[PDB]
Amino acid sequence: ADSTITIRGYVRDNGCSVAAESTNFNIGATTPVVPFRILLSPCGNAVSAVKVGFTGVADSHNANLLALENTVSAASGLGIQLLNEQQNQIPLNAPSSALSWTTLTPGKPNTLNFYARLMATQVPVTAGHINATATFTLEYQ
Amino acid sequence: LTIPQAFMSNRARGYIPPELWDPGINAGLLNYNFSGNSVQNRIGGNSHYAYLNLQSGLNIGAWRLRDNTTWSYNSNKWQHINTWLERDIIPLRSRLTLGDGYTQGDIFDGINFRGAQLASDDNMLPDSQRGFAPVIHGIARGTAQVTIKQNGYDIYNSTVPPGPFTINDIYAAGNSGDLQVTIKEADGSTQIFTVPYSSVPLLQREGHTRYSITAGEYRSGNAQQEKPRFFQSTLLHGLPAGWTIYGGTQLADRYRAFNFGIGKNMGALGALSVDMTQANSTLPDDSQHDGQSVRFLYNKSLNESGTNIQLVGYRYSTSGYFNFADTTYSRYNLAYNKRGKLQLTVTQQLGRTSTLYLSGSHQTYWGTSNVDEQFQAGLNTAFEDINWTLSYSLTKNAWQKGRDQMLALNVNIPFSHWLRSQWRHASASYSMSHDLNGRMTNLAGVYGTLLEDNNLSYSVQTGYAGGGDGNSGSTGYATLNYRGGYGNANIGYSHSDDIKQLYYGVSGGVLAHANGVTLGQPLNDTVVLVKAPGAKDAKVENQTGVRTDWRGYAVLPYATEYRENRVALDTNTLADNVDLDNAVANVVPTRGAIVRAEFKARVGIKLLMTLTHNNKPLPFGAMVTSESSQSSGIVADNGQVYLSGMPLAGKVQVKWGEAHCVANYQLPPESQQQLLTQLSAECR
Amino acid sequence: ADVTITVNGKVVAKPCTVSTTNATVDLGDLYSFSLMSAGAASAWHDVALELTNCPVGTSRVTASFSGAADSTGYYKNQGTAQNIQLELQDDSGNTLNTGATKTVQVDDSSQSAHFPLQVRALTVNGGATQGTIQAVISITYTYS
Amino acid sequence: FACKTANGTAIPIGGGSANVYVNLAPVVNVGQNLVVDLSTQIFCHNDYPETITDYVTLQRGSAYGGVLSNFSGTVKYSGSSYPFPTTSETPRVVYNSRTDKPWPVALYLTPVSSAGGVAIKAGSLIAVLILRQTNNYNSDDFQFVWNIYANNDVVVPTGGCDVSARDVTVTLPDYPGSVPIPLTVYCAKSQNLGYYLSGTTADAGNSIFTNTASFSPAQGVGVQLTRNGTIIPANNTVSLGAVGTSAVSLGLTANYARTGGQVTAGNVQSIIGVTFVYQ
Amino acid sequence: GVALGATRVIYPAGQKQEQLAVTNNDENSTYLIQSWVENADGVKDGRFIVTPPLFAMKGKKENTLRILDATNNQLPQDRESLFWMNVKAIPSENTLQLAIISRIKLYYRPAKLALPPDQAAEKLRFRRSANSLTLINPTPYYLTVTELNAGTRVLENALVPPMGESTVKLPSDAGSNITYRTINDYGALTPKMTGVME
Repeated sequence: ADSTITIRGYVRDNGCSVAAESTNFNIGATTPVVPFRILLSPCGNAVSAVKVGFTGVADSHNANLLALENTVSAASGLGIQLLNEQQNQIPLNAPSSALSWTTLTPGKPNTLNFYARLMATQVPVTAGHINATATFTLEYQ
Repeated sequence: LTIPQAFMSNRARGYIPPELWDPGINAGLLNYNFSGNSVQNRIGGNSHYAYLNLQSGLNIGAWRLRDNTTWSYNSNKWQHINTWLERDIIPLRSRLTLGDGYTQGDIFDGINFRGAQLASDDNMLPDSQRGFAPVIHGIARGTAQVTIKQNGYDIYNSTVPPGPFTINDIYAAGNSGDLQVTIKEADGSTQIFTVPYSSVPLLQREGHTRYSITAGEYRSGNAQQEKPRFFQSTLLHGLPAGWTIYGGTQLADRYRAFNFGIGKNMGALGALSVDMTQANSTLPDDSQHDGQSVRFLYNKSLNESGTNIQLVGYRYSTSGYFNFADTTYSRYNLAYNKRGKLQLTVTQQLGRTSTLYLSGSHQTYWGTSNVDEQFQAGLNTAFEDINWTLSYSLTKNAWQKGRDQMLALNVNIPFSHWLRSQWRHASASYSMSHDLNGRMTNLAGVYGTLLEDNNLSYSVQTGYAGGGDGNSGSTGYATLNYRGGYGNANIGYSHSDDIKQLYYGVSGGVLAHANGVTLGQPLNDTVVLVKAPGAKDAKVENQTGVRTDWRGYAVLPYATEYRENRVALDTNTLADNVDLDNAVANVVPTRGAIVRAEFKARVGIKLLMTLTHNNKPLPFGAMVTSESSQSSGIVADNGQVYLSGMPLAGKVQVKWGEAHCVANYQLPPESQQQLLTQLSAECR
Repeated sequence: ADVTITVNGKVVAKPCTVSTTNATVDLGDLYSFSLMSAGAASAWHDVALELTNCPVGTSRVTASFSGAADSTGYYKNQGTAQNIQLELQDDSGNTLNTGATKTVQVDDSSQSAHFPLQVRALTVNGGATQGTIQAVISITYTYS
Repeated sequence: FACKTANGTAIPIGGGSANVYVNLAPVVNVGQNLVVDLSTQIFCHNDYPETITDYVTLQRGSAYGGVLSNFSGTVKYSGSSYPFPTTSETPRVVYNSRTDKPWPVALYLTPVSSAGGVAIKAGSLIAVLILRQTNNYNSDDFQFVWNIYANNDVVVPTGGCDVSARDVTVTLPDYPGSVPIPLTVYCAKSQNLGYYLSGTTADAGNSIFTNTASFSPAQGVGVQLTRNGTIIPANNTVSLGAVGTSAVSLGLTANYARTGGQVTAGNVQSIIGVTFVYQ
Repeated sequence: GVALGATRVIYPAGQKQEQLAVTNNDENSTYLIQSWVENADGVKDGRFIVTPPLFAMKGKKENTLRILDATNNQLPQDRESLFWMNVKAIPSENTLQLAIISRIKLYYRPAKLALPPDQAAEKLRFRRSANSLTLINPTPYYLTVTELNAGTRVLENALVPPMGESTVKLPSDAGSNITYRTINDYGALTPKMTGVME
């Protein structure tokens, strides 16, 4: 009528705030699994599916084991094996073709629970400090 | 260790600690607003008017001194208006004002005065602790999960340790309905209970206390009205079970008023607040009177049908009840005081796109049979983008005979409806007003923003009035407003049948600080200064028309007090040689504070060195610092370090452990043109 | 004494002129992660409505607001963005929804009124979907 | 001997004593102002002219009553000018006819003011006269008292000048506006006149009269009076010049004026008093 | 936890630089953000420089990344080009640590394109074969088809190249009609559409 107020704007979509948690610690010896989680919260409404992958230095014994850091006191033939929520080996350095889309519910926080276990293959495995820095790759649709 | 959260000292969501609140900086402040018009008439000639409103101010640490003045010219002297020195008491969550001010009409009537006033501030509370909302009390058998559903949507989800729990962070959203709280135990047992709530304006959250203490001299602005000293104190206290007890008192030489009342959140019956004021008043003719006024307020939230009774109020005052302003006249309708005032405010939702609104006030006086009537009924329809409004108004004053009625129809159509161009930010308005006495006015207008930043706003509206009094005529109003980085301006042209007038005006604010003087748009209560030296024209994003000066300082006219405000600079507008260390800052100001948002803008050529030490790339994470300039960086993969604001030729110090390397470079003199440059270096 | 004159009359309030006829508030680009929880809101944006050349006799101006309000009571969004509403208030913390009226006094020295307001966008149900925001609020003034 | 009037026809009580209800048409005249002309009202006749002839005279002591009791003048008795009040017995008038002949008696008032007057309500006594009637038939002489009463409300002039209306009400247009006040004054003789307003003024210059409105007063505004675009302060004499038998307009024009600060809508009412002073 | 401001970055040809946002909402966490843009083949070629390439974020902080072009108009001007933008947050005792990489699509969009972006999702075509469904896209846009449904079975998502084709595995127990949805330039879901054979 006499005056008008015209309110304009735009609401954009964003990624997922991803929080990771550090994990404390015969041939083919497996230690008890230690669980860790990846929390995606808050996640935008348009975020429907994402690709999750793991990257790191492949072990000399096998490419499916995440090798330890080059510590001055490091155990020989000791790697860290990562298990998914269903207790299956996660392919290290898997390509995008091998990776698959995992769905997320919009609004509610999402959780991805994995396990890590020490695998000894060069028995007798020496005693050394265990340290590893892996990469969690999250590709957006 | 499991402890019930009823006494865990849990913090509300949005709680900002008081130690993070910024008092601001010491500064001088000025707000100028010059307006004028040059009227022209067929009979009478030309006329000129001008008014310059000048508001000065000064912040020294934690105080805020403000002054108002106005210079008026007609066709001629300054005229003081107000002055006040104010501060906020954080420990008391209060605010003290010294000088010209006004009280609050929560309990008694609004009174202007010149004295001292210490009153509690509601803006210091978190956004979830303002208003009224029930405090949900419950018990949990063990570690449980509590979710509160309002209108089917979860508005509160939490995990509660075993034991009794209390929740008091509920947002003030009584219009949505009732809060169904459900507590799920680990085993699976669910406890359900529904809390419905409605609030009148004088209902306080449980345990929350509001107060005001004012002592001063009643300033009226009337030449026949005295200025007596007075002391007024009001208090309100929320209470369990949705109660609220409040009261107050006014004391003066010839007036003593005592008010007491209680409000309740009845729930399914809505909120009701009843109070009573007893006033003993000595009239200007030295005649003592006593009276009692009872006020009821009732509020019902939205129902399933959509109807909400926003307000139903009724106030009844006996013959001897007089207000403070009634006894202040120098030794009038003092025999025609008010019998009773009835207020009604109702809203209905008639479908997905239609809203009906009712408002009304009815005042009856003592002695006379005249009644002050006001009524206003509206119907709004949305369609898709064409907004229709059908309004009706009815006003009758006690001192005049006759009812002023009006029935108006308004249509608003955006031009994006007709289109798929500068006309996207434009729309058309058609008004048809009927006086219900013969008169009829048609009006057609086009308005919208024009410039790239949508600073300029134009509005051209023609119209034709006719009937009723026979004064048929055509009238056109054209308005052009502008919001620049140095202030606002506006022009207007109103061509009536005979009167043709031209309005002009310019307004702005000036800030004086340790770094000089900065001009900008008219300052509001709280101001943010954007100190980014070296950035000539950096657009402060999410703000209209705000740009930095030629030195790098820009004042943001508005900032939310006691809340986190994000001040950002648009990197798309920076020069080719300016790089901000961090383009975004966060400020938490107090009321009236002028807070700097300091930005570090490195000015110079940006470059990306590839450092090699011992024929090997530099290690990851190595720090790099320029000696001549102040630029710094961290070595990324492949030994590449990015440095902003570097000189044409200089030295680089690299440190990665217990300097270790020296790097020298010499770019060509024509390397400034490129936005980013790449080179290679060496070490010892 | 010898002859008496009774001079009657009245002072009536005449309309002023509106300086800001098509005020606009550009909230900018909002982010959906900050408007996810129920009751979450954007930052306050100030809008001021000033009137000038108020004739002598007009001491108060009452502005009535009107707009398309959804089931939540706040002004509806005609843009693509969903689960969002537009909130308007004064500087006194009073919600001026559709049909609400606020009254201000006219400064005698300059004969000008001024309505200090503030606008924002909030989600009540939560989960503000990506999209444009567009709303219009029409304000009509009655002078007394 | 029977006396009667067309309008009232009052019943005589107590012998010859009687009242009367007659209209009043007081007009300012040179020298003195007439008050009541009983010739046009009182009609007397003799029932038996052939047997008894009456003689009616006015004895000394006849005067006014009430508010008029402090005023004097003259009486036209059968065309003879006799000073008033009656300090002596006037010559008698004979009556020997059956016809309702008019009674040649007129009452005047001596001007003691400039232009003021006194208002007399209906039913209030004005004059008390002592009449004595004898007859030629015998020595039957009887004296009675006649009280004159008013059957209408009228203001008899006391000074030597008259005005169009003693009470004038003017309604201004809505703020701002003006209205000419209809008020004229004439006099029986060419004489100088001066008038000054009165009332409870507001400003320090005594020029703006206070807004004395009862219901919903409009604060900050009062009423001024001007003439030929010249402000007239209260209690300041304005000279009308030479005023004769022709009515001279004062030229008064009521206007609004601003007294204090902010002007608030409402009613405005000012009561002003103008008094005339000889010069 | 670090969060990017968008799941896509549309880079118009001829622009000086584009802008993205990173937000760290954790009051106590400390990160080192390292950002880089790789080509469609997943090798860092230096075609786009994210500035600052490596910067430290302390606690709750919101910073801005500037993606700077380096193509110098050496890229095709007739079709959209795809790059991958990676933002890695190195966190900063027998502890395994995780560095989170967030990967988004950078669409280099040449100027003066013929088909509008809005009408690109309607121009796909489908062809069905023995246990394979081929999507052909003649538009000069990279089209992200999601929520594929060949009758009742849900098919995998795909990114069909401009003026190109892609293949999705098709189980035998599939219907005749196919319904698909694409994601526009703003990250929103387009309305469901029905595919056309051949």
